[PDB]
Amino acid sequence: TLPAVISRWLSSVLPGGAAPEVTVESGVDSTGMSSETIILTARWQQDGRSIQQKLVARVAPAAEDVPVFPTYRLDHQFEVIRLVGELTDVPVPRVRWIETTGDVLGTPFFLMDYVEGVVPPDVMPYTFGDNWFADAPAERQRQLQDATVAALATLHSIPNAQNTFSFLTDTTLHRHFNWVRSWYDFAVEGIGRSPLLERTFEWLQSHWPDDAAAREPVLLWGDARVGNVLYRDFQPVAVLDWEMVALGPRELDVAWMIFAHRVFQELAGLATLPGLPEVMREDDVRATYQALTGVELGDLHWFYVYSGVMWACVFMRTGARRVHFGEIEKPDDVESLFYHAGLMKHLLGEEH
Ligand SMILES: Nc1ncnc2c1ncn2[C@@H]1O[C@H](COP(=O)(O)OP(=O)(O)OP(=O)(O)O)[C@@H](O)[C@H]1O
Ligand SMILES: [Ca+2]
Ligand SMILES: [Ca+2]
Ligand SMILES: [Mg+2]
Ligand SMILES: [Mg+2]
Repeated sequence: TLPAVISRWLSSVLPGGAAPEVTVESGVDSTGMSSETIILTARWQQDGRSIQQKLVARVAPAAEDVPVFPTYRLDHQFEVIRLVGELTDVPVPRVRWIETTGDVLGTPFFLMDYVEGVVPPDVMPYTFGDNWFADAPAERQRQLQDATVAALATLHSIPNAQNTFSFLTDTTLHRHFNWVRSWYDFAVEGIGRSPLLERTFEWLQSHWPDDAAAREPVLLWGDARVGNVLYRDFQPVAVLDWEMVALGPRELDVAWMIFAHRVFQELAGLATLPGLPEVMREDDVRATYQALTGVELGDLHWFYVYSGVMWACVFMRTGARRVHFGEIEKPDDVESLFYHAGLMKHLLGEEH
């Protein structure tokens, strides 16, 4: 049915007699969980020869699926990826079709071209070693890191960001912050409350980063991390996963990228592995970013704490879905799911 639909759209844009056939390459992750990103193969005839194209569909989840997010705007993700392609040389996939109604499949989706390359893995976290990124030479890992920071810098350098990306919206942080509170509330409905998150929201309110929030907002990638970039030869070839795209202070993206790797360092520590301590260090990342944009970054501390709430929110949703599908037993304290609770307790104990 996803394939039938793409086959149909294919029939409308290719020569008559193309007779396209679409099948699914990959509709689940490596743990057999159904995926929002679906890799498709399209085969057709042209001038008596076979053409074969891979296509990637991003589909909006149904309620029955236990969605991470309270709402979905794939149309926004579509337009941002398209605009990023038009206005920068940040590598992104070419977008092909958006169906915004949900009348065709049941739910909205968009279609992208396939980009070949490798991604530093989430399963197992790349900090666990035994993958192409963890096993590369220091120098090559650092070359990847700096290219990824450079892609970020380039996205943050797009002029008149709030004009160009206005469909995305006090300030942009205030608004982003109320969205995060909505997401938490959404997650509560599925797993129960976290006294830690609640105290953290009070903390974030009462220690607002005024200067950062009063500067000019930039386009924020969102889930800005190496696991959302396809790479060929340690250089980015597609920036993926724009579902948390927003307008906001540039610190959010930079903090997220650093913190993300911290979460995986922590996971590696708990599997008693050494991980990758020289990758994505705050000092290295700040220096590169600052060298490239000539822009001084605010203290990231508040934005680490904030990324920690957002990560906790993902874990609460991961948790709801795992218990819904019987795959794990409800933990009795939801905070047991937060690998990084320790990290956050220590950040909250700091004074900046
Ligand atoms: N345009 C594309 N071309 C080739 N492969 C892609 C493309 N988009 C996604 N993929 C494959 O699917 C994986 C998932 O992509 P993405 O991270 O955008 O999906 P997801 O559903 O949001 O996120 P997660 O991996 O966080 O669940 C990517 O690592 C990549 O292997
Ligand atoms: Ca371009
Ligand atoms: Ca203290
Ligand atoms: Mg992803
Ligand atoms: Mg995602």
